[PDB]
Amino acid sequence: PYHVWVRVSLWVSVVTVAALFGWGAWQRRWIADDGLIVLRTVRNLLAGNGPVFNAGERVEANTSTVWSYLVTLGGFVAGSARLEYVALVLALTLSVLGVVLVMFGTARLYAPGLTGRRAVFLPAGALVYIAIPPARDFATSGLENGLVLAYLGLLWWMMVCWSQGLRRPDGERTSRGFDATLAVVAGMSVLVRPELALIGGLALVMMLVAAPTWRRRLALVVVGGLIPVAYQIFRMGYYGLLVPGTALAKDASGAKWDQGLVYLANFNQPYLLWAPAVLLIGLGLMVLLLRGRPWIARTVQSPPAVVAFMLISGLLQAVYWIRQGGDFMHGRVLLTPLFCLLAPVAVIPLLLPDRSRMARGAGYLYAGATAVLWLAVAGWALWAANSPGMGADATRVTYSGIVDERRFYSQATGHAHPLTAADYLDYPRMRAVLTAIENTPDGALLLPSGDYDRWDVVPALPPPPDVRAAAVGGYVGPHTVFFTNLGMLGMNVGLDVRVIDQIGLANPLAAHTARLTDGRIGHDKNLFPDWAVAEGPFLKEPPWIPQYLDEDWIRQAEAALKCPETDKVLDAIRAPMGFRRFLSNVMHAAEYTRYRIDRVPLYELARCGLPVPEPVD
Amino acid sequence: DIQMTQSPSSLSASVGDRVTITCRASQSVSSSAVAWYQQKPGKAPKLLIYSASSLYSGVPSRFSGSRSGTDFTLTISSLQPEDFATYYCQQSPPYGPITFGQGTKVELK
Amino acid sequence: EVQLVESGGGLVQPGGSLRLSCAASGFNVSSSYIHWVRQAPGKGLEWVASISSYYGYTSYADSVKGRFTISADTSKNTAYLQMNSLRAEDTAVYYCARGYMYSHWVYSYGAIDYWGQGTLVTVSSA
Ligand SMILES: CCCCCCCC/C=C/CCCCCCCC(=O)O[C@H](COC(=O)CCCCCCCCCCCCCCC)COP(=O)(O)OCCN
Repeated sequence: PYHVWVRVSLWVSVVTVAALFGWGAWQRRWIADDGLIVLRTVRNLLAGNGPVFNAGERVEANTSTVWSYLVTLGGFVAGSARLEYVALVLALTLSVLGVVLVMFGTARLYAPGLTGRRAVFLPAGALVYIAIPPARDFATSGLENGLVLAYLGLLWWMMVCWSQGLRRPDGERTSRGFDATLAVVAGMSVLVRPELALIGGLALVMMLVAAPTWRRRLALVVVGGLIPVAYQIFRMGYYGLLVPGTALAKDASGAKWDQGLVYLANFNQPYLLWAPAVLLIGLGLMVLLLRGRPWIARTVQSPPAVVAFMLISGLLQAVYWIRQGGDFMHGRVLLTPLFCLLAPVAVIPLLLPDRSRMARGAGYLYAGATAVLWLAVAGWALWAANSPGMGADATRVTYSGIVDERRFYSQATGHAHPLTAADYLDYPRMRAVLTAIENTPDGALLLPSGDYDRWDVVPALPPPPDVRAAAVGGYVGPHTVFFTNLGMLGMNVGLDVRVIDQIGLANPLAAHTARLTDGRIGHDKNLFPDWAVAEGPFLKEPPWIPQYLDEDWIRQAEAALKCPETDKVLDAIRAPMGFRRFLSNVMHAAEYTRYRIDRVPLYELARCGLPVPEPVD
Repeated sequence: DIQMTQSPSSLSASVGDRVTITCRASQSVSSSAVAWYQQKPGKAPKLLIYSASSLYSGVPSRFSGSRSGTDFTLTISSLQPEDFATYYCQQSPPYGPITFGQGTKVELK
Repeated sequence: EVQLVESGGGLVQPGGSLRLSCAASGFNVSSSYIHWVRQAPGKGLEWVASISSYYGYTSYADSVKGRFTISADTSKNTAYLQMNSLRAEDTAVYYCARGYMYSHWVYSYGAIDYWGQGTLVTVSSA
């Protein structure tokens, strides 16, 4: 509801950004290894087995709870058996929608002060974000980044409208339906990502401040958090824990500020991120002076408050991620704070100053500085788009674990755009596993071999008579694979083959182990293969096992596995589900969550209080 | 506890002779991870034999090892003047503790 | 070339503390086993402690189990050994060494490949 040039300008700018961003995300097509882990859970859920990684166990492997079910719905609607295309389409659409939403939300912030004026809208903070090459790397992978972008854009627009909605129509701020919708949207943040709660919850607090009475506060708090409470109850009843389990596997001991600073420097130095920040701060502090240099309830619901809320949210997210320790990818975890910090300057107005503040030649010089600053920002973006990137250090393991994943997997395979699971069959140990499985009708345990790029085989116990014969379509024994990269194996082997890792993403035994040494980020807490041999229907004697395994350790682990307290936790996720199982799992989730075991079997025996088995000799 | 008894403690040999050193354990040695080392006075040890029957990279062919049940043996044929040092037998499981033996010394006459 | 450079050592009062360091070149400490071995004057060899960063495993001898401490700083490729309550019979030349690993995965043969030069520590005094 403003003048014609203001209406058209904004529109064209938006279109431009969208187009470019789309192109920038089509020339870099790939799917990550971590993106193929969601698809196995989706396949299990569409097969009638439930939200699990393996059919016989109830283990949570996805930390989004919304991306997984959205992809499940998409794969249910689409009758095609390919799920990578669903993920590609959804990620692209969500990223573009989020950028459009944030631009439209920022325009309404400046709209009220442009009444009866001639001005234009120019894209400032939207171009900067899409100029960064890692932003276009992760705009199309199998992760949930686009979902985060869309959620943040919607929340920003709704909060701006809520802050500006104060007009006192009938002694009330806004309508009740809008308040309920905003409360539900704010409460829905913990499901999307856990650390995002600090954003959404903050918004909720503001609403609770502005309510006139206690009745409205109770209504808002009840409406806001119904769905997260229901899902928490379901998770406690079904999985027997208070947390997804991947967070349970890590056993933190404190802050790591030095690694976070190293990660921040590594992110900054390819692209020189300080110059756009300085220029955008200059533009922001310059645009405010033209508008003019110049109880708690009125103050909280004001346009000045939402800007501070967004900036504080961005700073808090950055501090949390820096204290955590960073990541082993180039720029993955520092994009959400960057998106949050650039929201208030996503689009800027350019206009001739009023006659009542500066006369004639003083207004002709105020627009020139704004134009020159915008031109400098555009030049920086154009330069930084065509940047080589991290450099010739993203293909090996250096002193730090940070690496560029897209080029790593492009050279690991032989494809410039690895998009499907058939493209990942060219990994060095991928074609051999199929033949290894096909050559063992009675089943086996597969381990990496230290001499070549094939697999070592540990056979299983043969079936007894009258059980081998009573089989449908022949008899197939149990197959288990022990490895570190799960997505490529999980999307290839099949739904009746058990795929386990060592850190504890899908291994319930390795997630209950304690920590002794810090080591490298993410590649520091690995379980011995002797534990894997100990549990499973496989042989345990030297004529059938490789020479780098210790049989005394195998016997000690086998004897330690019969602890009464370990048995309860094991059957919490393996016994058939019913009503009493749901109730017992709800009552004992807290104590199951805070349970730890020791890596070395002898010390475990010592802790539990069980006798030591005699030497095999 | 695993203990290794190395014998003899001092050998007198001349140039171009055959030298045999025997290291003996007590319990099961199914690991078969016995390794042999060489150390000259004032220096760090050098690896010669690993897995009790395998010869390391760069080591001359004069050195050999054999597993006679619980007994282990090192063999040198036609020693050269640059072979007079002190030797050690070592045992270790895949993760378990390292155990050494009492060194032997060879002289020249 | 693979190198192992050792530093930190000297005279200490009985009941004192002294730390040891070892810098590695040519390989990553995150995929190999590191051992500490000492040699008392006129004596044989003796294993002290070991560490594996890939597995989070740490092991000590029975004589120095509660008083010594071995760690690793993968950011600088360095290994450490803290020594506390140093009784007078802890004087020897201390060596750092690397294990002989399999080529295609993280397994060990049970032997030692490369030995450092050594750094003597005198724990007597007066
Ligand atoms: C950067 C990290 C910050 C962390 C620390 C928290 C700081 C919190 C401070 C912010 C609160 C005060 C400043 C914001 C309020 C400005 C006024 C405002 O929003 O008003 C509105 C003005 O229009 C706007 O939306 C423009 C205001 C924001 C412009 C500055 C943009 C900030 C972002 C720039 C810095 C980030 C760039 C660097 C990127 C890494 C209209 O409201 P109104 O109806 O006129 O009523 C208010 C009377 N003028």
